[PDB]
Amino acid sequence: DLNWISSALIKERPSADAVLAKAVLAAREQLGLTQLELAGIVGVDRSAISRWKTQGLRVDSKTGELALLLVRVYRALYALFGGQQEDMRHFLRTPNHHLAGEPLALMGQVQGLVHVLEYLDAIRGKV
Amino acid sequence: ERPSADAVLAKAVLAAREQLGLTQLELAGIVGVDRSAISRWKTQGLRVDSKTGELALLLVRVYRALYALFGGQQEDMRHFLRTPNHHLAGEPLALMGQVQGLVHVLEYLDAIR
Amino acid sequence: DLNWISSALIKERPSADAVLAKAVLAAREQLGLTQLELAGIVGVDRSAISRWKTQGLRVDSKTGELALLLVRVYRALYALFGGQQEDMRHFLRTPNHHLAGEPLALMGQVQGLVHVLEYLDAIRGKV
Amino acid sequence: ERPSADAVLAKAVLAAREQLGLTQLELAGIVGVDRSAISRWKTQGLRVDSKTGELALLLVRVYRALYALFGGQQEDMRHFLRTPNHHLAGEPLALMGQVQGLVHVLEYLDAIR
Amino acid sequence: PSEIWRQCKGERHIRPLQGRLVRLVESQEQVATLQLVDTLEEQALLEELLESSKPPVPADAEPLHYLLKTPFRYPPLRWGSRFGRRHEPSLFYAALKLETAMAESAYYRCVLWSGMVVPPPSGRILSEHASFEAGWKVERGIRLQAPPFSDHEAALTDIADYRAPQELGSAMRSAGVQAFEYRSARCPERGCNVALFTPAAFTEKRPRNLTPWLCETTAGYVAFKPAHVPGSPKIFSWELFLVDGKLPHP
Amino acid sequence: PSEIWRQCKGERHIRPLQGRLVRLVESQEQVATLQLVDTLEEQALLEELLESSKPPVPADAEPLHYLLKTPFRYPPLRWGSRFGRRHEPSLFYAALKLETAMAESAYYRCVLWSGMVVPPPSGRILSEHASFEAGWKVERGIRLQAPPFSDHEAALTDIADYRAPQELGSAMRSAGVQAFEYRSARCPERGCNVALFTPAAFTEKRPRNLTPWLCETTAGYVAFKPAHVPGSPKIFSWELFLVDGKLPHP
Repeated sequence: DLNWISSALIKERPSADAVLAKAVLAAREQLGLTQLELAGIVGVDRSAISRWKTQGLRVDSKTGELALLLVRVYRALYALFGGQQEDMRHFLRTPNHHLAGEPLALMGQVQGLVHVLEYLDAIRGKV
Repeated sequence: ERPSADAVLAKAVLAAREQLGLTQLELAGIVGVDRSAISRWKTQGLRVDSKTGELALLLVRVYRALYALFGGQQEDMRHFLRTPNHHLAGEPLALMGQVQGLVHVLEYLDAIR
Repeated sequence: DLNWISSALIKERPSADAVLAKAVLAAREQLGLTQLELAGIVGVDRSAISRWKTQGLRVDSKTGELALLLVRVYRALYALFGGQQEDMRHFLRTPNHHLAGEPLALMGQVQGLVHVLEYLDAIRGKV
Repeated sequence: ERPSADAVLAKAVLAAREQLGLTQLELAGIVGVDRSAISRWKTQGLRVDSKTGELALLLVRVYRALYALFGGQQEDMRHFLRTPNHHLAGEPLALMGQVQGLVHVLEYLDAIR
Repeated sequence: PSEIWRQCKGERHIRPLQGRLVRLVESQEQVATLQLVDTLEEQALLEELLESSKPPVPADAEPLHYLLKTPFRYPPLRWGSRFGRRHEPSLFYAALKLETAMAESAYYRCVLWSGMVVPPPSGRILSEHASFEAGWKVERGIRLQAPPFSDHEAALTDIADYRAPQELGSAMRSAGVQAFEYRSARCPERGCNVALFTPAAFTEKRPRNLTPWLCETTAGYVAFKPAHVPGSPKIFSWELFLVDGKLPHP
Repeated sequence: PSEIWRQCKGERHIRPLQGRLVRLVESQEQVATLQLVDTLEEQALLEELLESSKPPVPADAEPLHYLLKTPFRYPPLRWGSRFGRRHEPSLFYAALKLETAMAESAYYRCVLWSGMVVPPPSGRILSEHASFEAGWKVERGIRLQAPPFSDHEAALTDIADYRAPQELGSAMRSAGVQAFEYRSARCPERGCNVALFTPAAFTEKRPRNLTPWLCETTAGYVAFKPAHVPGSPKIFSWELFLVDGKLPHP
C-alpha cells in the first residue's frame, strides 16, 4: 500500500515522440554535429529540427528511423570508445580504411548510414 | 515532356511496384512517404536528392537483383518477397519496410546473384 | 609459441612513489583543491609538492599515508556520486549534518580526515 | 624560559611513551618521524601544528583512555596494547602503526569507557 | 544487557539457520582510480598502495572473495549500524530478496543526499551499482521476525532509534549467535534482512549472479535499472522513508 | 563449394559434443542512452524505440537471454566472419578459455583502432567490458582442430583471408552442423574457439559468471583488468597479431 501510492504520486509516463526528439538533439550535441549535418542525416530541414521541441519527432515516421539509427550510432560509439567524447567525434570525422570514407560523410546518405551502423554493431564483442 | 532526373526515377519506382505486386501502402512504408505522394510522382517526379529518392533507388535496385536472380520470372520474384526466408531474419517484403532491412535484403540478393 | 611477445616488452614496472605522486596530484585537480588546501591535508609545504613530480611521494612516510587516505576519499566520492565532478566538489565544500562540519575543512586535520573517509566508506554498499 | 605549546606537547607524548613501554622505533612508526628526531623533542619541542603533532596528540589521548579504563595499572595498559584483541582486528599497538588504526584504537577505548 | 534478549529467553531459540542473501553494492571504485593514472598497470599498483592503508581484514575473512570479505573490515557509521556499534566488529548486512536490498540501498542514497546542508547540484546523480547473491548457513541462528522476538518488532524496526537493536546485537554476539534474520525497517513490502556476525557463515566460495545496475538519485526518488539487459526502472520514492518531511537517522 | 569439407568427408565426422564457452562483450550501451535523456523511465522508453529499428531476432533465439540472443541478430563485418559471410545468418562466436576470449577481443580492439587512418587523439581508450560463461551441447558437432580437419589448419587459421574457412562454414551449415570448434588464429596459447549456428546449442537460457572488465586500448597494446576485484592487468601487445609491420585484415 505504501509502495503503491508512493509510486503513483511520482510515476512518469513520457511521450515517445518527445523522448526521441530530446535524444537525437542530445546525440547531435555530444557528437558535435551542426544543425545542417543532422538535417542531412535524417532528411529534414532546419525549420523542422527546431520544430521538434514543440511537437517531438514522430517515431513511426521514416525520419524517426533515421534518427533511431543515428542514436544507435552514438550508442555503439559510446560503448566502443568508453564514452570518450572527442574519440567518438574523431571516428566520425576521420577517413576510415574499413568504411568507404569519412563516416559522417557516409551517414549523410541512407546506404552509408546503415554501413556505418552495421560496422559499429559488428565490431562490438556483443555482436 | 523531355527527360529529367526526377521523372525517370519515378517510373522506375512505379514500374517496380507493378512488377513486384506491391500495394500502395507497402510501397509507402518502404520509401517513407504518404500514399498521396505516390500519385504525384507520375504528374511530376521523385526528387533524387532526397531520403525518399535514396530509399526508392535502393528498392529499385532490389527489383533489379530480383530480376537478375529470377531471370525476369515475375511470379518467383513476388513469391520470394512474401515467403518467410531461412537466411533472412524474416519475410523479405516485411524486412524492406524498415531501413536496415531494405539494405539487408539488397545485400543478400547481390551476394547470391 | 609467441606468448613471449606480450609476456615481455609491453609490461612496465612503475615506481610506487611516482604513481602515488601522480595520483594525488590528479585527485587534487579533479576535486578542485588548491595547492595550499592539498598542503594542509597531507601536511607538507607547497615547495615539497613541487618535488613530487621529479622525486615522487615516498609511500613509507606518514605524508604518503595521508595522501593514500585522501585518494581513498576521492575514490569513495567518485563511486558514490557516479564520477559527477560538480557533485563530488560540492560534497567537500558544503556543510554536512552527519559530519562535524564541511568535509574539506575537517580533512585539514588528521582525525577529521579519518572521520570523512570512514563516513564515505561506511555509506557505500560494500561498507 | 616561557612555556610553549611545542614543549607542552613534547612533554606529554614523552610521558605517554614512558608509561606505555614504547620504544623509539615503535613511537617513530606511530607519529611518522625518525628515531633521531624523537630525541630532539626534549630540547626543542614537537610542533603542534604538524601532522606529527596531531598524531602525537592522538597517541596521548590513547594513553589517557588506557589510564582511565585500567585505573592506572601500568602493567595492564601494556598488556592491552601487545595482546591480540578479541573485538579488534589485531594487536592494538600494531593497529596504531597506521593512521586509521590509531584513530580506531582511540574510538574503541572511548566507547568501552 | 539487552532487555529483549533477557525477555524472549533468547538462548532457548538459537537454532541452525540457512538461506540465500542479496546485496547491492557500488562499482566504479576501480574506474575512479583509473582516472588518476595513465595505464592499467599504474592503476593496479595504486590499488595495492591504497589497500595497505585500509583497516585490516579479520583473519577469518581473509580467504573469502573480495565482495564477501570487505564488509567485515570497515567500521560502520559513527552512530553505529542497527545491530552493531562503532566499537564492535562490523556485521555483513544483506537482504533475503532483491526488492528489499534495493529499498535498503535507496534509503542510504537518501542518507548521503540529506547529509549535505545544500542538496547536490543539478538535482540528479547517475551512479552504477552491482548486486550479487550468496548462500549462508550457520549452526547457531536467530529469527528476529519469529513469534518470540516479533513481540519487540516495533523497537527492532524503529526508523531513527538504534539503542534497543544495538544492545540486542551485543547480547546475541556474546551468546554465540553466528547469524540472524530480522524485519527490514525500510522495505515497504516488509521484506526480511539477514546479518552475519562471522565470515564462516558463507557456504560458497564466490558470489553468484553478479548483476550491474544503473542508479538515478534525485531529491524525490531513487531508481534502479539493469545496466546490461533491457528492463524497466524500479522506483523508490523518498516518501517511503520520510517521517515529517525529514529523513530519519539515529 | 568447400572441397576441404570434401577431402575430409566431414559428414561422417558429425558427432555429438558438449562443452563450455566464455565470451567478452561490451557494456556501457545503456549508460550511453542515459546521457541522452533525463530519467531512467525515459531511457527505458528510448531503448524500446531503438529496439524497433534493430534487425529482428531469429524466432528460435527469442526465448534466450539478451546476451545469448543478440549475436544471432546482427550481420557480421562486411568482409564476413571467419566461417560466415555477410549474406548468411550470423554465428555465435566464443572461446573455450578466458585467455583466448581476451586475445580475440584484443585483436578486434586493434581492428577498430586500425580502421581510422589517423589514431584517436587521446592515444588511449578506456572502455568497460563484461565476460560471461555458458554451457553448450549439440547433437551435430565438428572439431576443425581434429587430425582429419587439422591437416588444413594453415588455411583455416590464416591471419588475413577468410575464403577457405567461409566456404567450409557454408558447407557445414548446409550439412546440418549445429556447432563446431576450431583453432583460434589470434590466441598466443593456441587456444580453441567454438561457433554456434543455432541458438538451440545452448544448454541453459541464462549466462553464467558475469564479470566486469576494464579495458585499455593504445596504439601499442590492449590490456584487460577485472573492474570489481583487485587484480593485475592481462596485457596483449599488438605484435601478437601484426604481420610484417601492420595488422592484417581480409
